[PDB]
Amino acid sequence: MDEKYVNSIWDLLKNAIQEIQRKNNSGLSFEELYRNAYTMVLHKHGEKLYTGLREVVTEHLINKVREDVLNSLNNNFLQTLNQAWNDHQTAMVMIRDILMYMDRVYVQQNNVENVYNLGLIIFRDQVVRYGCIRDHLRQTLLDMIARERKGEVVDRGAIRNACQMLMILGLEGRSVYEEDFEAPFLEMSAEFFQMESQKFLAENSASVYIKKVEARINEEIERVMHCLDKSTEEPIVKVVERELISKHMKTIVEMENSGLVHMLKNGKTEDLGCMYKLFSRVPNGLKTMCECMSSYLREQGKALVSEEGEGKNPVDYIQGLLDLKSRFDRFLLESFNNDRLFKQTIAGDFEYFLNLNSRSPEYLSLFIDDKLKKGVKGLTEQEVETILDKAMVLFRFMQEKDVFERYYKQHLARRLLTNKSVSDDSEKNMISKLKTECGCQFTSKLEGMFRDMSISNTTMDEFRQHLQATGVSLGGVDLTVRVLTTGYWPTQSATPKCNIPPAPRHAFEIFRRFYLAKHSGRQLTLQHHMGSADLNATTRKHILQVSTFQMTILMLFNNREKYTFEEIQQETDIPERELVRALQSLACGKPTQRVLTKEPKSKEIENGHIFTVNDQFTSKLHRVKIQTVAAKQGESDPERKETRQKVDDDRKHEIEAAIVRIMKSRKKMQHNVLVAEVTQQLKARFLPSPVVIKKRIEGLIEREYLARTPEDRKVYT
Amino acid sequence: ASYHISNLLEKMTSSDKDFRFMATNDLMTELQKDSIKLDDDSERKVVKMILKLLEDKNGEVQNLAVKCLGPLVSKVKEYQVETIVDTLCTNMLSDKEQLRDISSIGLKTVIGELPSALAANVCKKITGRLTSAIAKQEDVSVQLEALDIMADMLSRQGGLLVNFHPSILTCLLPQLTSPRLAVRKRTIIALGHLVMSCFVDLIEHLLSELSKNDSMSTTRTYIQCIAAISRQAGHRIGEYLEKIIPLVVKFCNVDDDELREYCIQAFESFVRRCPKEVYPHVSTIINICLKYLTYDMSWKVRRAAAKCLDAVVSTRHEMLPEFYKTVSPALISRFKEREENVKADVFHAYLSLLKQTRPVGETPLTMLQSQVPNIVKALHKQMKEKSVKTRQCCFNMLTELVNVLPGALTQHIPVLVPGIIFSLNDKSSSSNLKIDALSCLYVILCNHSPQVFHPHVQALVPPVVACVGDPFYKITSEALLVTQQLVKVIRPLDQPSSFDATPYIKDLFTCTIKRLKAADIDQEVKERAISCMGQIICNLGDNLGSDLPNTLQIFLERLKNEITRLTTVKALTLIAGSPLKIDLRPVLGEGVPILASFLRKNQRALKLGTLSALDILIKNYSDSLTAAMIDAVLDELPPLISESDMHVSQMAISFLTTLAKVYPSSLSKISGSILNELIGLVRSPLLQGGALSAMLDFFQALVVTGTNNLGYMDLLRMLTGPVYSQSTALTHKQSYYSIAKCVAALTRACPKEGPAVVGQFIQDVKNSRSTDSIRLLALLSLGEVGHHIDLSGQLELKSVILEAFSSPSEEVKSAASYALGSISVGNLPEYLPFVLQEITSQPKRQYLLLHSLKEIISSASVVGLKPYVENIWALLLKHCECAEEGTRNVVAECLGKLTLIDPETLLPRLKGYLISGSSYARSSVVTAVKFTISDHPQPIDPLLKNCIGDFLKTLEDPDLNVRRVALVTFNSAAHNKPSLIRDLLDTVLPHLYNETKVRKELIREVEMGPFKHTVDDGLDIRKAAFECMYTLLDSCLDRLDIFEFLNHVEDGLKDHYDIKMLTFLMLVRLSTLCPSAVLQRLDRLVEPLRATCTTKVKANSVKQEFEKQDELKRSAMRAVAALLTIPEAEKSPLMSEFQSQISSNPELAA
Amino acid sequence: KRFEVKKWNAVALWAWDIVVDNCAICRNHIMDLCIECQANQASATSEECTVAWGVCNHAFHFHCISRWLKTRQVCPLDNREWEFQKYGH
Ligand SMILES: [Zn+2]
Ligand SMILES: [Zn+2]
Ligand SMILES: [Zn+2]
Repeated sequence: MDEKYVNSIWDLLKNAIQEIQRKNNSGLSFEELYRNAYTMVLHKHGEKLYTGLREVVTEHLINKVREDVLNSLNNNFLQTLNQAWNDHQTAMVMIRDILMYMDRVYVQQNNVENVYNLGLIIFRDQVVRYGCIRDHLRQTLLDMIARERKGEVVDRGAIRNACQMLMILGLEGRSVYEEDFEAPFLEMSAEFFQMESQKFLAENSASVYIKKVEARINEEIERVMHCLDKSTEEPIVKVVERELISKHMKTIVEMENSGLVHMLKNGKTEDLGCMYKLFSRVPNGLKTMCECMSSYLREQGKALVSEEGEGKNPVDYIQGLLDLKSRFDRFLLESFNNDRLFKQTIAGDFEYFLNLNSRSPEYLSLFIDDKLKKGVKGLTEQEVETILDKAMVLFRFMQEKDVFERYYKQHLARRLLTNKSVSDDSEKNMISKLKTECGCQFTSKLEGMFRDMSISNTTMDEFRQHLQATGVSLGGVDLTVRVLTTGYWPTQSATPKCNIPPAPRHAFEIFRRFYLAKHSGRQLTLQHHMGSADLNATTRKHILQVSTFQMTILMLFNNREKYTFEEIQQETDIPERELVRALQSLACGKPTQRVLTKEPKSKEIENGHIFTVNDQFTSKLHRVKIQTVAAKQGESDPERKETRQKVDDDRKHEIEAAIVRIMKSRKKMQHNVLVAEVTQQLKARFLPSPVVIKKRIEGLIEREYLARTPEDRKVYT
Repeated sequence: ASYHISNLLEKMTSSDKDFRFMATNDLMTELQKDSIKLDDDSERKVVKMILKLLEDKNGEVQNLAVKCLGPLVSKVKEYQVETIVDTLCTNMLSDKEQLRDISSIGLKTVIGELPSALAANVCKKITGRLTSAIAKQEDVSVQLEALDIMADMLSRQGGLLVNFHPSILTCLLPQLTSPRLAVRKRTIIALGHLVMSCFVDLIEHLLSELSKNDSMSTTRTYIQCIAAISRQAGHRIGEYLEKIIPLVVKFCNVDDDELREYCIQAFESFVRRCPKEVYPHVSTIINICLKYLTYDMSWKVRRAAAKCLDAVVSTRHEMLPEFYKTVSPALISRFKEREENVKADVFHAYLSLLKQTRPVGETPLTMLQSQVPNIVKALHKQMKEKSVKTRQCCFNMLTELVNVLPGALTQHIPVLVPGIIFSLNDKSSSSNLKIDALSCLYVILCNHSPQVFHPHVQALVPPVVACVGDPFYKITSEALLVTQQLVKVIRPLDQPSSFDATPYIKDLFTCTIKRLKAADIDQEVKERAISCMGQIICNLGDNLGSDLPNTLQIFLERLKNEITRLTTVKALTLIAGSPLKIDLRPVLGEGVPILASFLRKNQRALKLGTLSALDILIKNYSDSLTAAMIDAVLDELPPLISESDMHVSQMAISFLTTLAKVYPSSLSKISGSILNELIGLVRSPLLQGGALSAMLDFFQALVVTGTNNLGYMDLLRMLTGPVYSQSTALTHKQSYYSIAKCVAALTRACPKEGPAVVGQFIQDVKNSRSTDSIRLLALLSLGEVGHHIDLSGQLELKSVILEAFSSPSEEVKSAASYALGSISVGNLPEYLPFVLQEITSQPKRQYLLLHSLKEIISSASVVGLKPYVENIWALLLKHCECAEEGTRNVVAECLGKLTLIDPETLLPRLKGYLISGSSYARSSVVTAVKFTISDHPQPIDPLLKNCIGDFLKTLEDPDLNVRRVALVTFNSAAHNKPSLIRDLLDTVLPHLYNETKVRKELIREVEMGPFKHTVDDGLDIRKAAFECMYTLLDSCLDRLDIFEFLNHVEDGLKDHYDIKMLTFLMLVRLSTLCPSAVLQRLDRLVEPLRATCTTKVKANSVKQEFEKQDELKRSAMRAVAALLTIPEAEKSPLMSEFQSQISSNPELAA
Repeated sequence: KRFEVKKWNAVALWAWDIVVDNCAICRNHIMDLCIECQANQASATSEECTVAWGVCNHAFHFHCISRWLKTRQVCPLDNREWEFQKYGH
């Protein structure tokens, strides 16, 4: 229509929106303004209406808000800014309904921003991005945040509302809100972080530092949520992480006092878990933690695996190692929540420091033998089972299993056959646990040793029944002579043959003849240095005990007294120096329970010394044993080296047993490949030992090496 | 390849053991990668050969065949797995000794290599065969293996087999009465492995079963069975435990040797539960069991009883006093001995009780000192015993005893010193007994006072010399520590001493030199010996002979190591600054260069140690310094001092300070290099407290002494110049403050003042081309120097001050206010009337000099203020005008700071003005008492406590304007000091809840009649009230009333947006703090947030309001997640419907 | 007599048809080397030729049984496969 009608419409619409924004629009109608918009938009004159919208909004902002916020910059600055935001939004809602009714067609045709977005942008450009309000708002926000971090209370809800306001003002997301504001904000944050951490490292301890820095971390997160907005996480977390924990990583765990080593010494358990909880969050914190763990463990091992000076008891030494292992397992369980890295590093350290001694399998075997026979300490089966499991766990992180099982077999030879020194049920449990702890090139020989016991007592009862049916003579009254095989049973010495009880001689001859008629082909014999017997003494009739070399000297005393070394060496066909160990068990180094006394009281052995018997009978019963046998657990030097060389030739022969097959089956060598495979086959048994295999793979070329020999080079050798 | 499989089959058949072994190894390797060529047909023969290899011959082939079965099971199909499972089952169920155990080992690898749907039908068949295998028929070995693999299947497969669980129940329950004693234990393990597997009905069933079964049946293994099943149940068996408790105490009543087992039940049942009445019952039973020694197999009973005592104490910390008093002295002290083990774990129980009397009416210290006497008699009596474990345990008890009580056995030192001498001698028993004895001696020596020690130390020396001479190095190190403590005990270099020590110094010095000059022992003993000899020299060097130079050169020689460096540096710090001065000229001459070299090791501890050693040498000795080594160290510092380490920087600065008053040439060397470096350092914004004071001293001393062309004139131009050329602030904020304080310290160093003050005057008044940075610097330094050096006349103070005050930059105005505030203190009679007159004169200077007056009161003296303070408070009361609320705030701060000094007389007038003042007056007084709150304890606590309590209880129900003010004050008080509110909390609740709810009188439904705006005018108080509720649960929770709190966080959930979010956070925290106290109203709180997560918005709105509502909904969903974070105790209200819109919220929130 | 022996807990060792007089392969002896070694000297190196014991308890010289292991490994005195269990008497 005419320009007068449209200009009057625009004038009254401007008056109406001014009344809307002036908080005095009670006396106003909405239908009339919606009609104004319809008749203004049907005429295709939206450009002038949008320009007038922009002009009136910006002139309002500059006149009212820019004056009000600047006038009260020091009194309720955030409060008047919040009020201006609320008033602007509550005018913008109705401005939005009207100019959005027109902005439908406007944005479907002119591809411009909507009225609400236009108001947001113009407010950002005119107030929040103002040349003076920016700096004052930044300064007051930073000062209030810093004074809140100091410990004082500020209006955290005001900061919440301001952050939400900047969120809605961004209109895209994290654009304006970040950029400039975030930079000095995070700069002030990192400055504060360093100033607090440098203060906090200068106390003395780390036990209180780690608690206090965890409290600081928690309070940062509390402010992040309540005081600030919803996000503000990733940059704040990253900067506080890098500025506290990454900076303190090198020095907070190596302090002389309240350091990681010290808190591992006394046994602090909350501190270790809390330090894990903090340093598992920082990059490469677990790495330095496990490095310090390994350093401490290696230091402790070198303190314990020291070879200069050997006086440690076997059971005690291994029990200490077991305690350390279980304590570190419990530490990892509570503090490190069973972390893989710490388990791997402790396993590696154990493998590294348990093979530094050739005694470790010896001592572990001694400990298992001591705890296996019969233990009054921890009699119930639960503690025995836990100790057994820890012993097997220690056996896991240990190489060179050959000497371990050789000593285990020797322990079976010693304990198994003494009189009744087994529990009759737990040896199968040990065999089963060993079956699932190493490889299986054995175990069937230990169960084969159990087959020998079974046939032994079946033959015992069958021979007793046969003797009852026959009744040859009175020699075999109470005879228990175990049928023993040479193979499974470990080798004893060169059977130092000794005098055999004259009456029981008939019993042993009868038993041997019974077995030479049982299956006939069995070259039998007696192991003189093994076994035991009971001698009846005679005021009460008590029964003594003898261990495989006592009975001969005892009968030599019983038949005739006033004997000496010449008497026991002359008419008895008696063995070598082992006799002196056999004899000293009765007189030399004896407590006040002596069954044999001599007039020449001296430590050394004489020739013409008279032997007598003293009462010394504290045990007024019919069952007294001598405990000189299996007394020392030191495993002295000569037996050490002979068993070491026995193990050496056993290793060397098993190497051949594998080497022959690893030629006979697979294709031949490329001069450097077969040793890797032969070590792969035998890694579970012992160390690779890359020198002996090299030295003897040319040891069988002379005898039984066929096909293309490995060192063919020029021609198949 | 298929050909490879053919070849290995052929070898196995031929029966060649080498070929069989290598074929099996090749089979394992090829199956491990990806089962190369294993078709249905080829699979039918490989499993046949694998089973045959399992059954036939040499054990080497057998284990490799078991290994192949592993990869096979994993890389084979459903039929073949089932087949091999059935075959292993039949092998173990039939005869043939070997087949049984090898098949049992194989079946373990089956359930180990197969975890799921594939293994479900697989394990079903295994369970089916095992159920028939565990029949009641006597097949002892067969059931042994069967229960083994049975508990195995439960242990590794627990997430499945839920259907077969009743079937294994019906065949496992009647297996607990078999005569053979091992299968009963295996069945207990089976039921434990069965109860781990989360099947509820089952456990209730078997519990009712054993309940009905308690009918006089002769069986103890079933008692230990229920013991172990309770052990494995963990934290769900509280009610069933309450059920069995009468049964177990009744079964323990009858005299039997298995009191050990029933006490195992009792202690386990109690150790894994946190009750409120079960401990008495358990304690009663084991006190009986510990008294149970009559005359054997009765030791295990007492062992169990002592373990139970340990558990009891370590767990019920809140019940300590009465139980401690009534059981521990009598029982533990009287039975502080038996044979080997019950004695030992009785000591272990007392060790846990010692750690419970450690917070580190009748306080723990009182009952501890009550325990002490009988304890010392008992441990001495134990010392009479010969066993090594006994003495070691007594040593540990003694160590812990003095760790929980400083004085502990002060009167008993004469009693237990002979025991220590005895344990430090022959008859072997060294092991760890020597280590324990030496550690106990060290603790006893260090913790108490030498006053009771010198006699029994003079009676103590020879044995510790013997332990030092002991070949073992651990005992040597412990003895070295003991000698160090003893020498600290014979000397007292701090408190007066009279005890003569010459022969003991002789002997101790002899053993220390013998141990020290080894160079062949471990690092620990080396460090201990070095520290001990350093202490030897430091304490007892005045009676020492001619061995001092030899030992000192030995210290030099041993210093040059990689491990001994830190200990030697510490000993060098200790040897210096000693009452008994030690000639250290050769050391200085050869160590200052080596310490300078030590500086460049990037080792923080080493840096600090060598810095302190150099400082202390230059401090006391200050005699053998020449140019060479001082030049070396002064060249060494500049790399050391840096922004990355302010504490090391502080130590280096302090070394510079002391050296400044020692070497004249060093001052010039420092001038050059250190002045360059510290000029670089000053501009850093982290200069504070420690380092600030240090640098201030550095400049003070450097300027007051002679320096290379460096003083006032020179340095002042080299301080202002940088910032003047900087012009546009290139720093951030703190460089100006640091430079101003440095200039102030420099000015007060030499009082030839008047040039510099006039120059700063010109700079502040020369408006032409003077940067705001220049202005800031000038004003700040001016105020800082006026602080101490009364600027007094010096041209025009007033003019310059007001000129800088009227600045267009707010920072310049703040600097001017701070400068005036600092000026007034020092010349108060002249400058303070100025402040009053101008505050009462101008209305803008009113506010600005009110800030300056706050500064004035904060940084003034404490003696020359009283009449001035009275005038200040008179003006402050008169100047309560409401032009701006900021003026009200600053005047309130000034009133509070005035109250801090002489509160006694001024406070009652403040309360009276509260009572009789106007609304703005009440706001002023309550804000003043708000900021009267400190952050740390002050001697104002009682009066301020009572009076701020009166303030808050009187000013929490006034007008809405004054209401929110008192609310924010109470918020501040609650956050800062919980210890001044106390009873006020109960009186605050009603007043706070009055405004906590919505007020339907202030909405006014106005300013838009037709258009319906709801302006609240009460949201300010509501936000403040809910902020107080946040700080309430944050500081004081134990005595806070919960029910009303939860009702009105519900009403807050019915409130507006900001209160909605605040209540969401409140709910999250409160549900976390007190879970059970939130479960009562979890459903009640669920109603509001459910209505919140259903409210929709019309399409008429704009997408920004949509993001707002999405934020609200996400906060509500986080609140729901927090309410679900309670340990699953409700599973009730509506259970989170899945819809197209809401379901996105938890997806994006997880 | 003053003292009389009542009980014994001895042990009896037994061996299969090893024939201490003559080897089962070389027919020389259970000890004192084999046909492939003859004398004691001439590069014996502490005489690295011991007796081998198996699970069949049959004992031969290590050289004898190792040289026999070329073709047959069936323990000719029996039908067992001749495991290796021991080295030396
Ligand atoms: Zn032969
Ligand atoms: Zn044979
Ligand atoms: Zn030979």
